[PDB]
Amino acid sequence: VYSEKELGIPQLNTVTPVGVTKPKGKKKGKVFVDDRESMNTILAMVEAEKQGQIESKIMRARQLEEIREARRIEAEKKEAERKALLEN
Amino acid sequence: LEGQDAHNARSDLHLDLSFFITNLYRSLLSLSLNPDLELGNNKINLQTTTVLLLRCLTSVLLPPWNIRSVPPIRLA
Amino acid sequence: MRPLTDQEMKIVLDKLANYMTDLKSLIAPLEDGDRYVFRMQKDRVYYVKLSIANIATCVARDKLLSLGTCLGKMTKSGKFRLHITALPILAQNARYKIWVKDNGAQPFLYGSNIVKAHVGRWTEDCPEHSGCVVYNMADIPLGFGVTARSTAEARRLDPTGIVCFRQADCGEYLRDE
RNA sequence: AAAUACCACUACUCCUAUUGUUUUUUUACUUAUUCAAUGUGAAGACAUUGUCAGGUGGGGAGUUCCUUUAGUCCCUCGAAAUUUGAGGCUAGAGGAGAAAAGUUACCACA
Repeated sequence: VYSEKELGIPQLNTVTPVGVTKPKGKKKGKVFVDDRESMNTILAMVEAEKQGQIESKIMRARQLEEIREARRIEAEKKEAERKALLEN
Repeated sequence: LEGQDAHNARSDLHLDLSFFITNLYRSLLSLSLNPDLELGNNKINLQTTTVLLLRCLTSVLLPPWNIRSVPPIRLA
Repeated sequence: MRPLTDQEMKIVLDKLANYMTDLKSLIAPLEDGDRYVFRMQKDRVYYVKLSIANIATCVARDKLLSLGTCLGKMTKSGKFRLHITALPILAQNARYKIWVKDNGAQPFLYGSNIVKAHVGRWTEDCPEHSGCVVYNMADIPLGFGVTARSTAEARRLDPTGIVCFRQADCGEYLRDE
């Protein structure tokens, strides 16, 4: 068993998009996660992946909804940052 | 959650009271400063907010089970 | 000194959630409108107030050595590790807890896995490979580690039998002396 | 260390008064300033904001300084007085680039 990171395996385009791939052996732009909203969404993902299977449908719905709300709040936070830096 | 069956269901069913505990802790002050406290075999349908808060605090501070497991920080 | 990236906090929070229950409180704002953040100097991770981090940014990179509480180190393979320095947060917000007698705490202080013969108190309903903080009967936090068996198997286990695998003990303070 | 009689000087510490200057703290008020509205009200001399000197900068854009050694007892700064320490000069030695790279008589597994 060997890692696909070790092997020079190209990325394949599936239902999950490849996106703008980054060149090998080059500077990939480090994106720093420092907004409390961004830690909110990451922590929500971690807690969901840890808790796992909840029997109650409404509980599943609520954990998924808090994930979506964290993503949303991050989205308006980034949009506000963009507007601030674009006009002011 | 103090029903025996739900008591045993607890962890397997992922039943947590933390939100209610925090709500009680954050609402004690309004319950202190509101006027209608004493304008009033049943376990829920009690007409007085004073006895309602008494049941709340008995449940939290002295739950009928695992009396020697209550978090000291919550206690204090 | 840099803030963590997305994958790095994914890994760090995975470890902290494997041994802890609440982390929104960890990242919760304080009364004075300040919050705890995560930073990486060299290869070690650190839990510290934002104000302290912003006041410590003047120190040259090569001239910084500590900041807040060291929660562990990222490894050359990109895998996080916890430390005896990261213990107190785990003590504050632990998921599972195991208490050992003096005659096992002294072994655990020398770096030995706990066994049924030395355990004296348990948390009911504990999975086999769970996250347990090791205390004594005087509730001083002594370490953290992974349980060897579940609770029932621990009960029916031979008393000369490992119940919790050591992963970090207080003796490292006698190493870095 | 310094020796007292004699008479000459300026050196600070602690108080007083008026024949005066500034700097800082607290309090009070609107004229500095901030917010709301259109075809005047409130806050308040604090914030906010601007200009230089700096510290850091693993983020963004562009291109391919200190330490040691030996010397003239040649210059500057700090200290102490009957000498030192830190720099300065001469020329040897150290420190494609945030992607990751190199290494170990060590550890675990295979």
